Amino acid sequence: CQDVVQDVPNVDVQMLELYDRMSFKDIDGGVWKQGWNIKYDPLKYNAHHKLKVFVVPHSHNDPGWIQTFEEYYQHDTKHILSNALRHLHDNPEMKFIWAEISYFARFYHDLGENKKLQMKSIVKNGQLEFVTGGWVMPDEANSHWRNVLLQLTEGQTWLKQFMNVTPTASWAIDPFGHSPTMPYILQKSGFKNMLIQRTHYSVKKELAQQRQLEFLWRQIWDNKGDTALFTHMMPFYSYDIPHTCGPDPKVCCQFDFKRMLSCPWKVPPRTISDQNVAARSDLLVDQWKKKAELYRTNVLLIPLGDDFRFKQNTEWDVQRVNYERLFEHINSQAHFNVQAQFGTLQEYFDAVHQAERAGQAEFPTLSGDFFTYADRSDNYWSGYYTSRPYHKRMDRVLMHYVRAAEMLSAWHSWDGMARIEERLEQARRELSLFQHHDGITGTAKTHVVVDYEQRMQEALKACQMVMQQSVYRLLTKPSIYSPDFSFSYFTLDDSRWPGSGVEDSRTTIILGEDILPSKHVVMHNTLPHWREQLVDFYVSSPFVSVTDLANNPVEAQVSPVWSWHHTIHPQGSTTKYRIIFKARVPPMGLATYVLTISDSKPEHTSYASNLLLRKNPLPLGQYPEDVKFGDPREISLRVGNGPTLAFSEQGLLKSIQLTQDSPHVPVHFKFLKYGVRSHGDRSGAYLFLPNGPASPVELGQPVVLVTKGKLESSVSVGLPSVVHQTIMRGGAPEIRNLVDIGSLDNTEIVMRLETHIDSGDIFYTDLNGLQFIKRRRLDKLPLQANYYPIPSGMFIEDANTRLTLLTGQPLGGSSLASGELEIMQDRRLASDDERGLGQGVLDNKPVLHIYRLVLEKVNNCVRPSELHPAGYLTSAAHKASQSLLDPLDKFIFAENEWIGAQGQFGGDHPSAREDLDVSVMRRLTKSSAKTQRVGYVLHRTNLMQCGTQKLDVCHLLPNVARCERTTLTFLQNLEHLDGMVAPEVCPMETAAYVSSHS
Ligand SMILES: OC[C@@H]1[C@@H](O)[C@H](O)[C@@H](O)c2nc(CCCc3ccccc3)cn21
Ligand SMILES: [Zn+2]
Ligand SMILES: [Zn+2]
Repeated sequence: CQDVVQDVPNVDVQMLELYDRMSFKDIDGGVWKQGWNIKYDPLKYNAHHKLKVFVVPHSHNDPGWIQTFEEYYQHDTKHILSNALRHLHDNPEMKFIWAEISYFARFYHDLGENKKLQMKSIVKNGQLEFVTGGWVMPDEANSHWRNVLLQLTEGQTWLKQFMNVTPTASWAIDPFGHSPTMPYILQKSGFKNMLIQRTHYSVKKELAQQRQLEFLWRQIWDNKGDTALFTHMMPFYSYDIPHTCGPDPKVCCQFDFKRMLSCPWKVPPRTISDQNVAARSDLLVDQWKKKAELYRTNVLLIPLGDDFRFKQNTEWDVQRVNYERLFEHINSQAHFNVQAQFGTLQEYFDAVHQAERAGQAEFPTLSGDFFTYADRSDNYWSGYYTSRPYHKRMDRVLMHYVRAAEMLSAWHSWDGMARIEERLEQARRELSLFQHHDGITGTAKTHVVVDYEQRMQEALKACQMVMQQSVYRLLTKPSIYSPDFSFSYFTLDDSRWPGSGVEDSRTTIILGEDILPSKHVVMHNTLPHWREQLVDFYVSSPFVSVTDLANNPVEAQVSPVWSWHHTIHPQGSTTKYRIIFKARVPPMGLATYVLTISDSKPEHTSYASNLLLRKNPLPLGQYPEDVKFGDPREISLRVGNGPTLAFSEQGLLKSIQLTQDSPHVPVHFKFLKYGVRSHGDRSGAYLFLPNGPASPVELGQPVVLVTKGKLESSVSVGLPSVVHQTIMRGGAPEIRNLVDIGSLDNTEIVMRLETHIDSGDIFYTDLNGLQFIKRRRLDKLPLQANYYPIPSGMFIEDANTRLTLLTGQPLGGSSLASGELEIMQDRRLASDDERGLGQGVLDNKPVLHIYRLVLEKVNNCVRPSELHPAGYLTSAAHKASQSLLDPLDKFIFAENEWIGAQGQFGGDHPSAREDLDVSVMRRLTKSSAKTQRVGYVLHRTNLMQCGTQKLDVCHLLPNVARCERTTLTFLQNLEHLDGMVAPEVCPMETAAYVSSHS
């Protein structure tokens, strides 16, 4: 294993380092507005050194944006694919690339066998080439690496299964900035090459000047370079035809033959004839040779396409016939020294690697990311890190439910009548669809966001049905287990989605001596280690005690059920209560507990006090402790031996103390607002264009609720637009915000932490929940350029102290000053930001955001070199993130009686090292397969050293006949394991295994 802390990689281009050196001057470069007038020596080219030009036809198909997936399919995409099948069949030299497998699968399944075989023939002869082959072309900012892998696996499994092809070249022309998470997954998925487009205009110029637009993209911690993937960055403003032939879009637009739609430079395309072909070819080859000066080989990529292009058969004809006339002329005239032809992406990369093998070029190394993206001036695309934050949170919930459902159902082979495979396939595809760069980003029209939401709701329900069937099977004696595959044996209880304040939907367990004295509940732990977590349930009485199925008492706490109403005041339930207790659940396992009613106060159940700080002072039915009242004031709570927390008069954190003999370190939560410019460019779904720094929110004298208990305590307050809550369970606290931005038009609400940590200009954000990247705040860039994706975490630190904020949802954030962290909560925007959506963001809905807040001492931790581009979490911050993203699942038994009930599953499962995760467990075979196969993805993170059994997934199921190390998609074997034992994986490595069983 490489060390990833002490060694700093030696790369030609390190993007944080380059960012420090770059001026970011926004100079008019001429016809290439954001570059310079390209010059080439024409005697560069001769019969022995010709330019080789691949013209690569394509059609950018958004799986939802202005229209829904199905709308686009019926209106556009089905015609594009019908015409591709017809035109490529009929024209053997014509080529086409396709990226979105969601659309291709939707099309292919609707064809007759003859059309299906026609399609196979134009894929096998290489006319139609799949690029990437994901379900979508995913967002790279907000997306979790697990969901990027899921949608890649879903697309590539479809291609392998139905087309017998696995792409090794990736095409990502539209995501709004690019993440090194992509090459990481792609290079561990058998890829050899990738292509990106949307990078800062200043970055394109800088790399172009050094011919560093092709580079070996390695991870920021990779010393050796084994993660390196060859990457082609396109040089110009767009993927459209005016911005892909060469530097002058007025010229390139004349070779978009569909525009004879028109050219905004006001020179239309001309039909190619014997009369003008010499002149037209001279214009075009001049553009090609200028573009070729920016790259190191004599092999040139010329994409030919745009949004939903190649829809009409007359577009196919007008593009094909005019380019054939150009190629015929150019190829036959020696003076050009060009060979031009329709090609695919793989053909381009194959030719580039031939030129490299033959010493014609060596490529530079690069580490870093391409956030935050700007397409022009100060138009930074940090808005979509936050846009439609309800659906951004829903992504993380469904992420976990798909993992839980695949893992719980993987333990057994299921009869086809259970429809397990059908529900999981639906769940994977709706979650995969939402990874789209107009899904999770929140950049689609109102009705399309509604479609994504309804699809993810159906996916959640499918997961619940699979999970409850699986739990019933795993915990019922096989001698009794006699399933009805349509029955609800359990209902799921989730206290964090949607959240009781968003939707009052949690079921109450109704107990009573006559009606039903006791209720079985079951916790699932998807993580491969022993876990204790407080869990809660709604119960109809406060007189409830908890036992395991062995009748061992379990210490519990009962709290009232509070909700908040309209200024903003709490109300207690007189009819339902929260029972809280510590579930202990095996690795990848289940634990059964029992809730029982009694006459009076149980022996092992404590009751919380309830202080309502307010100026002019509530029943709680049977709740044994009366609500106490007071005037606003400073309060201080400790739970267990964990941190002591001081809160302001207004119910917001002001200080944390770690241990009894620790200093009270200050940490001030504060809600500010950003506004929208009245003059010049407007913030919208994409762009963050603040009219200056944020100004404090008008807090007033808000009602403050303090709940104090042995196991769990809480401070809630009803601030305008936010119900803010700090929850203490005896480690790092949990923050919940119920955010209702209401009708505050042209507002972005931000949550800031003000510390005295001596961070300076340094801060750390994660990429795709996989790695933490060093950020430097740059005063030479505007505020919106210092905003980065916060997909799972952010942190600041000096020599002694670190504060880490973990998120249950991707949001935008920064450290705009020494010892600050800030993260945006919601944004309501009356204006369009001129990126084609043609609406503002006025469809806000109440969302419950969740966080863990981890103040630590790091002076005794091995931190990486001051030069290292990476950061690493501590064990505590990492476990806190795991608590947010993969909590214990809760199941309530539906019926009165459970004959066969067992207490535990997975008691014998290995409790793997804290830094290892079974990211994926998925059974790969149906019941009708002679040999059962199960795929595992294992991820080992890297935790900071500050001062467990071996997990072999090959042997997790019995009767292992074979084990393979595979690509992350499970689609190819990389290493036969003779000992059928999985070698363990290095820090910051992700590996996949497929185990066979006889
Ligand atoms: O800008 C980003 C979005 C992105 O969200 C989509 O996923 C991507 O496919 C896309 N295509 C366009 C075309 C430009 C709009 C237009 C077209 C003619 C006239 C006026 C405006 C915009 N976008
Ligand atoms: Zn797009
Ligand atoms: Zn083998």
